[PDB]
Amino acid sequence: FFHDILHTKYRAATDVYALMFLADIVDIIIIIFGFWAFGKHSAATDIASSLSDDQVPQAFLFMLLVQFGTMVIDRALYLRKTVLGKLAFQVVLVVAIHIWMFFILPAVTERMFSQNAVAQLWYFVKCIYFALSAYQIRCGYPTRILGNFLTKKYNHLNLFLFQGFRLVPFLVELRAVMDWVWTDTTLSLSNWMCVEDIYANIFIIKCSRETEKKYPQPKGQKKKKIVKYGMGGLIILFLIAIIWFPLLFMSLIRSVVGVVNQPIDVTVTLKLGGYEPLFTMSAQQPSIVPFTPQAYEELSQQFDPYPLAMQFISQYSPEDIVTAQIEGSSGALWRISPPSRAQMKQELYNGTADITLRFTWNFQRDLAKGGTVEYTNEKHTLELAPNSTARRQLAQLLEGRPDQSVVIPHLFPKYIRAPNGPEANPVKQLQPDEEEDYLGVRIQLRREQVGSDFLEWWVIELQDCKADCNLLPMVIFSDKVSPPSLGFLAGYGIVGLYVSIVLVVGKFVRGFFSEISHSIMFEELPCVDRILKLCQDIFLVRETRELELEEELYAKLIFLYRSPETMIKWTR
Amino acid sequence: FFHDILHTKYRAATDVYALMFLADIVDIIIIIFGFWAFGKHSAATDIASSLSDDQVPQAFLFMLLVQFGTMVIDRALYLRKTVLGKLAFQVVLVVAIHIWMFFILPAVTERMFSQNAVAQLWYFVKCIYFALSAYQIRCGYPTRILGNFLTKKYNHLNLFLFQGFRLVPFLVELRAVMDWVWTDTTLSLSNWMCVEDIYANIFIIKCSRETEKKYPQPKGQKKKKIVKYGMGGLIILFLIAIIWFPLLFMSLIRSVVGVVNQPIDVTVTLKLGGYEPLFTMSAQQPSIVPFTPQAYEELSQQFDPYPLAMQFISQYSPEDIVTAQIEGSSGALWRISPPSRAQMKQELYNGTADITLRFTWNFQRDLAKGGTVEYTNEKHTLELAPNSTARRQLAQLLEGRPDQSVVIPHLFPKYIRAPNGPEANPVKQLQPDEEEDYLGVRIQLRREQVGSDFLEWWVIELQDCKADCNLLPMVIFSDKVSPPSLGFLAGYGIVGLYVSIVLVVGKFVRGFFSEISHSIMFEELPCVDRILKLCQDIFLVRETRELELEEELYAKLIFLYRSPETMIKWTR
Amino acid sequence: FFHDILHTKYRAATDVYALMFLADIVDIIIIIFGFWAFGKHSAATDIASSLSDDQVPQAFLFMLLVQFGTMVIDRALYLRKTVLGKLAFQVVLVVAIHIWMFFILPAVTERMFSQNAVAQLWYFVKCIYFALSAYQIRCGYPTRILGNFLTKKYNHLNLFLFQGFRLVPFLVELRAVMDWVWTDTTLSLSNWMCVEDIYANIFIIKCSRETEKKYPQPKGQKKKKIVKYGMGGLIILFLIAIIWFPLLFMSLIRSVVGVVNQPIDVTVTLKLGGYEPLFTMSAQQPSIVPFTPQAYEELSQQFDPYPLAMQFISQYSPEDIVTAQIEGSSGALWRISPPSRAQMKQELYNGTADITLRFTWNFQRDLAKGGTVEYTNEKHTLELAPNSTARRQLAQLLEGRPDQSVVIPHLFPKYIRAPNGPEANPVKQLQPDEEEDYLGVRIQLRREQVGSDFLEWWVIELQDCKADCNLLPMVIFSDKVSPPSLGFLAGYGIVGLYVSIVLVVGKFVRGFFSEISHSIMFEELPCVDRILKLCQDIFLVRETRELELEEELYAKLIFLYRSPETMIKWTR
Repeated sequence: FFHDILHTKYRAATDVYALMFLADIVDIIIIIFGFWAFGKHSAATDIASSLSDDQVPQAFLFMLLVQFGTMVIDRALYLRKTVLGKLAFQVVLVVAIHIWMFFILPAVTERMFSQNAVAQLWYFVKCIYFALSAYQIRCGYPTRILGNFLTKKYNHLNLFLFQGFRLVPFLVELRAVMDWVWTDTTLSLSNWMCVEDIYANIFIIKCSRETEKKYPQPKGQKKKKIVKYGMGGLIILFLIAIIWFPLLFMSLIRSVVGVVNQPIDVTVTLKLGGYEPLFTMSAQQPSIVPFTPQAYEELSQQFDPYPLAMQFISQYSPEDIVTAQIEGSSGALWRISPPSRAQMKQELYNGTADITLRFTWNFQRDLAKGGTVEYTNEKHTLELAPNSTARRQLAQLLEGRPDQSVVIPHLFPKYIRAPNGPEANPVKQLQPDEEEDYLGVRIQLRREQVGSDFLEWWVIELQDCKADCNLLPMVIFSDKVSPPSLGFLAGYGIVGLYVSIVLVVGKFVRGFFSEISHSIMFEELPCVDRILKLCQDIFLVRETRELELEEELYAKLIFLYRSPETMIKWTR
Repeated sequence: FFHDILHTKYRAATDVYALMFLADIVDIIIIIFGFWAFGKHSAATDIASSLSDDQVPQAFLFMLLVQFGTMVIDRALYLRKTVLGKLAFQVVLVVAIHIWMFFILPAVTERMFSQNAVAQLWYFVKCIYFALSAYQIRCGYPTRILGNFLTKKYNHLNLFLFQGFRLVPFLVELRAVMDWVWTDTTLSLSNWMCVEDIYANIFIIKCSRETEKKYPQPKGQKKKKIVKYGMGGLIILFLIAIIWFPLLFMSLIRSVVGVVNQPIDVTVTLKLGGYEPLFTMSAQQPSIVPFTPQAYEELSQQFDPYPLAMQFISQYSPEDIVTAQIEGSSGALWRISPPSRAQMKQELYNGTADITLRFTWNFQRDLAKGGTVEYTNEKHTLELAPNSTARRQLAQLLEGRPDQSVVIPHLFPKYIRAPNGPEANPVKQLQPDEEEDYLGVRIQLRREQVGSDFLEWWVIELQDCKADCNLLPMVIFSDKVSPPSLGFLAGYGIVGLYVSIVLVVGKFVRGFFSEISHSIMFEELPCVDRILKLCQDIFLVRETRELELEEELYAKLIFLYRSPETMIKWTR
Repeated sequence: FFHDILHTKYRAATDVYALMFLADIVDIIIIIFGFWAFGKHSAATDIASSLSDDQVPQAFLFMLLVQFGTMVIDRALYLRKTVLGKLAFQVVLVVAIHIWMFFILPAVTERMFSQNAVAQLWYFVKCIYFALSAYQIRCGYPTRILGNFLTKKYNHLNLFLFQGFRLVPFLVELRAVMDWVWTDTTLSLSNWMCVEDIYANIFIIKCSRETEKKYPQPKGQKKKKIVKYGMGGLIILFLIAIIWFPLLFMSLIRSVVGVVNQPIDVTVTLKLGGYEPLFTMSAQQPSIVPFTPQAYEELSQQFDPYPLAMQFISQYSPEDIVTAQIEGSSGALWRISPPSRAQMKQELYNGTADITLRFTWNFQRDLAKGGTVEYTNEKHTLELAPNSTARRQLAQLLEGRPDQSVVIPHLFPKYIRAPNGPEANPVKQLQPDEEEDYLGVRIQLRREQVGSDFLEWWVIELQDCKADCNLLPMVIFSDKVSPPSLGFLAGYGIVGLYVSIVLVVGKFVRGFFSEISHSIMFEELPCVDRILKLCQDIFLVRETRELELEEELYAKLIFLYRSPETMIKWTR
């Protein structure tokens, strides 16, 4: 609607712009005592804008319409422009430093912010930091705008007035800000800069010396020591050492994990030779029963006389142990073909080789909770000798007399470990005689009608079952799992610590002591400038003073910044 | 054949060698307008060989017979023999350094090349770099060979003639080459070297100062500034800053790796209590039908009135969604035991406890395309109350009247998510009343003659099925997968950035400004040598000039290299 | 018992303590010499204690009772105390620094040791290092204890007596120990310290110069060079370069990890359309038969005329290849429903669309041995055209005439690869005409009463089977697996090498040459102190000598340490 209204009338769209332009030109020109105010206003506007975007970034939160993000970008276009105006207003010749350094300190930020959000989000918290850095420059900038009025030399002097409080601010910015900033000063006079860069460093230290002299003289006392002042520096140092030492301690365990694993599914089979399996069963909820403290106490009472068993058991909490209450009636009909059933009967009776009887278990775990290996499994096998009693009795079951059964000794390992890895062995500490400690199993063949041929399925039970012969309770001890191992290979972990200690050493080693630089610097502050000058001549700095002489060619305004040094030199 | 021919005649194999040796001995004794040429020729030969190997390495490509690699190694043996071989000319006394010179700059390379190829290959591209480094030394070396003729001091002087162009070459080699090279000079006089090493650094800077003086004087102008020269340095600096800033921005590139996941297999079951499952079905191609844009539009129309549903749906492209057209006739015969069948009928009719009816789903995905979790699954359960209508009606189905059925309300969750993890929940945004929004299922028993009992299987259908009652369409929304997460733990990612910013800071911090060193250096170049000498005496360098005095003991030829400094000193 | 005895009598517990205390106060002051001996004894005790803990840590080995670890900690409490009293009552009244630097050099260690053990163990080997560092300080400390007697200045002087042997010891400690130690000296006079720190560095070099002068004068010869001395430095340098080239090259050190993979389980199915599968079989041990060298030779003879086949085969050792001897009688009864059976017969005969016949294979591997992908699989499908001979013949089998069969050409791919990834394709190099090279399969339906309808199962055999028609031998070539890939993404691996070369470069670059510092330092050693003093005045060091003047205010004992410098200055 509003867009349409602008479209509807030609006059509103145009002429107006021209008028505005005229105002900007003439106004900026006619506005005798002002433009300076306008520059301040423009700086204020920028700060406000930044806040809005900075405020906007923090404020919206969460995730915002994809289109909305585009609109903000469109909005950013606006910010870039406007500035375009005053850009060459202050601006470049009068103080290009404006649109200049300031101009750079935004384009980089804009690219990062779009990049930072990605699809993941959380960019803004990283992003928000960026806005603040821009803002700090702007606050300096707003005064900055009347640069010819502002006088670059004057701003530094005021901090000198600030002294120790002023000195702290200079320290806070640090080298990195200075290096970026030094370059802009370098950019105006790059060739000197390389020469210039050394001077700026020198100046900084000289400024530091003056600050010490200032508040120091009032502060200074002769043959006077204060315990409290010493303690704060020393207590902090001890804390810093602790953090360096503590941090290594802090991370040494920064890694860790531990959550209970219970197989979701416990699948067991009984299979004779290569014949279709006799029995299959898969237990799931609620047939997989976690140990209560009562179950744990009963298990502990059972194994109390045996320290090795108790040492094993004590590694597990009740929650780490389940009883899989395995139903003994096969879950599926026996699917054997008639010729193979006949072959099996014949092999059992008449075979001259062993026949293998295999009991398998396979425990499934939920990887969503942790761990890396979904299934852990193993098997127990028995070789049934030719003509053996159990073998003939098993064969006899096929004749279909319902009251008959066979006992297979040492078939069922009751206690099994389900570790993090894929091999789940019966627990030797609880079954130290191995297979001799496995339980006997009574096997029967069930047959229903039918009609002669009938459905068939196999039923197993523990030989010594009492209260619940339909169940074969398998006790499973599951080691806990963790999402991340952390260190992984030992060598890599060791190297990182060495890098931490080595890298650390290198950084610690690097600062060193600048005895040569210090001696020249130290004398001058205590030293008189003339004495320093006599001192000064041997070092290059006296030569630099000579370069001061070149100053004479240099333009006076640029000379003045150089001149400030002479005042500094006079102060020296 | 050729090998046999050499074997066949004794004379060709021998005497010849002796003659060759004699010739070699004499060639040294020729001795003038020859041996020097021979040294140059030998250097040429070496360069040629390298290229051949360098040419050979790049040229062969791909993977080459294992035996062929061995032959090349055998060939390398030949090269080594020739080198050290002729090494008795330069050599061990005269062109000592030159002699072994490349001696070191080859053995290290040979070990790496064999190591680099491994079984993976691609070693040569890494490998090829190595040959070039050897070659560069050789080009210097070939002139090098007449070392007594060559005069080490003279070669440095010519670069001085080169000046600014010459200066660039010196800069290009860098510190690392110099440190390795400095040592060889150090090796001849190691004790001085430690003293010597400082001098070489000093010399370099002195050489740099001369170069600046040279082309600089013609170049130099008074009170003259060129915008173009400044711009190139500054534009590059901005680009460098951007790369530093851009590179951090660029890294985000990593974050990315999306591809569609559709379960290959959709397996569902319906199971009453612990009884053999009534119904099982596994849908695979082409029963798993990806959404077309038409299907997506129809789904969008269905859920249009509901913003939360539409917000869910909009997260998926048609390719991310499938309809599993589940066949409602069980894929397997019911395998129950008649006794268990009798128990089930009795429990349904007469049981005083609830009985659970469970509908399960399990979606299999192809890990070869991406992702980490192959199966994602869940279940819906209903507790059928004792004496409830549905329970009695289900029991009635066992009597085998083919026209009968039972409806179980709220059994089939039509809309399910198949996320990256192992838990696949029905979509609440599309089914906000949860189980009340699941679909009713009509169940029938298909018992068939036989002959008593009749082969049995269960058939399910959606209660409100219209056009395709044989199908139960389950709509599955699969989140995309990516091969690599990248950052993994948040702390590690943050640390790397800090290291990048911290490490970066450290490197940036390290260069610093050498004000003390610069001041001494700066004065001398502008400064006259005598004035510098007066300046010179206080620093150790004047003392070094005094060491020059030791030169007198030192051998004159070794003295001359020292002497060059005096000429340099005179130049100073 | 013993604890009870102390409890039983009041007198033993008390009065005694008081007496001891009295003695200690009495012990400290009384005999001319005795306390100094006591300080030495206390230092000895500490060393002994350290050894015991150090001895104890190494000695116990393995893992020790959790309670036992607690007891040791309780023991450590004891160690801390004893000094508790001596902490300031021993007492380092004068050399307070005693309970100082020494006190610090233990608390950090104690925290680390507890942290180091964790639950993993192996902490002690890392832990043991810590004890030794404490011990070294203690040995210095024991003499240290009579600090007023000891004279800090005197200890440094003795090393001067040691000279070159003495010098080596100073070098060994390195910067890191000094920086920590410098601070303690700094702590007494921190403000000077910053000034002081430069002096200590200066002193070190001055000490080094004296050592060179000492043994050097006897050692020194004029115009004399020894080959052997040069060789050791140079040979070591070459070795160091090799280590950097060979040591740094020690990167590939992590490039290998594999053995043999044979599928534990080979599962195959034959399925017509969506009907219940006709045939399923899972082969496991010992039906999965690894190739012998005889089998490998026979396979090589079979494929000898074909270079591409032989190139494929040569990539595998016999151990990498198995024959899965697949039983051709289905492992399960056919579970189809009559109509599912009637529908199938009708579709085979009367259908107007194609019907799909699918042969699948799925190979299971043991991840515990290595690898990442447990199952690898694929399938071969044939579209049986309407009214085709094979389709009608298959339908005919359902009528139950036992002598009948159908041949399906090109159904069984004999040679299949089981690679590291999830897709297991038939080997094209051994079957270049693809499906035309797959083997024909003869299918039969087995069915027996009962006694119309009697159990059914399907039997397949290779069309051209001769000796073992019950088996369908599938030859499977499995690529080896390794536990760790290592490099992973190419860019990351390249960056590390660059960091290794770049990082390395940076460290190599960093040392540089200190020409300015060296020149001042070099002149003084050769230079006379007076001449040096004339030399000395221009540098800050002469100013430092002036600070020496402040010494006058400073306390004489603290002055003496400063005074030692003057003696050093006199030596200069």
